[PDB]
Amino acid sequence: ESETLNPSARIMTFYPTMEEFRNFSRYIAYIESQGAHRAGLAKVVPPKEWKPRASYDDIDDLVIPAPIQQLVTGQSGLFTQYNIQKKAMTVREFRKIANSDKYCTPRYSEFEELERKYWKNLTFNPPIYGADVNGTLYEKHVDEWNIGRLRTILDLVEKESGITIEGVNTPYLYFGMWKTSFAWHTEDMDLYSINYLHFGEPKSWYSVPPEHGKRLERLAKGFFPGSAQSCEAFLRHKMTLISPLMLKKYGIPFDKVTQEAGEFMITFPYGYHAGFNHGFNCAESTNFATRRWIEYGKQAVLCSCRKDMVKISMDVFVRKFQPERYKLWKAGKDNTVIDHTLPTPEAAEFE
Ligand SMILES: COCC(=O)Nc1ccc(O)c(-c2cc(C(=O)O)ccn2)c1
Ligand SMILES: [Mn+2]
Ligand SMILES: [Zn+2]
Repeated sequence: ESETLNPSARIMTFYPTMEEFRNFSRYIAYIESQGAHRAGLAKVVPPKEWKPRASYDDIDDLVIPAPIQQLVTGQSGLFTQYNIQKKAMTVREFRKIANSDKYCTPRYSEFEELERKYWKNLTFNPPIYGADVNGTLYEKHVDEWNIGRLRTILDLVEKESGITIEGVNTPYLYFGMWKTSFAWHTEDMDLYSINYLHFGEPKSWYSVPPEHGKRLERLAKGFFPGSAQSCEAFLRHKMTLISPLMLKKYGIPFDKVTQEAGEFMITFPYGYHAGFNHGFNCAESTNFATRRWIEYGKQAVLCSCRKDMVKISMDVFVRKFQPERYKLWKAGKDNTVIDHTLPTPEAAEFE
């Protein structure tokens, strides 16, 4: 059944009606019944009727406490990105820098032109990414796809333990400018993520199907043996950029998609993604889960070289949703193998 859904594992795009759109978990379950998860990435375009905020003309005073200057080093489609923390600044200050002649978007015809220019000039004139800003731009009453309160089973973390993990069970805002990037990664604990582009120039994405994720890891370990020996999951450092031409060259399947203002991106468990911003923009994002994620969570290989890293206790999820397996899991004998093609069980509604 599942094997025959989206057998190309291409990035799918969905256009829900407002009735479909009102229930978040249900629609995620729906797109999985359509095999969307196999791509590792899906676009969801909300009804034109819908808006999370009436106006963004009131945010110029919003502070970006830790802007990041992105210094990229490398050649031949392989790069390492170093973060240089800069002093706090306001959205208006950032926009000014972003739109200045030094940092603004280059002129171009088709997207393929801008893409070529990104991968040619990535290491020159390091931009500033106003990333990881704690907050939401959703109005308090918006009940559909509210990144602040999505109500998935990831809520069980805070519920059981009181722990908040910034950007994971709370929202992050990202203010981008041209040539700012996010390196190849999956989410913390191999969770889902949701990304909403509030406004501005587009954000382009690359994705590797979860069922081919290990091949990407193998390639990465080969190009960075030093990093691979120092850490069991060095891609979680989110410093590694790899061009689509390199991926092609080594037979890693991947897809590309460009996200525009007003559009959602969903990433799926163990879906590697990377990309860049076209120009000044603003994205909001957080992580979430489904019953399917639990096994990914149990098997996630985490960064072994930093103490700062995100780790969620799987115990409560296994007790509540896999009680028959808890003793086996705790005794280290749970050898369940993940089928990346299966949809989450909540999808059984749509079969
Ligand atoms: C050192 O690098 C920090 C980083 O990339 N953090 C991070 C951690 C998890 C993520 O899901 C994203 C992220 C960022 C973007 C984006 O910048 O828009 C798109 C998709 N994912 C970014
Ligand atoms: Mn991500
Ligand atoms: Zn590490």
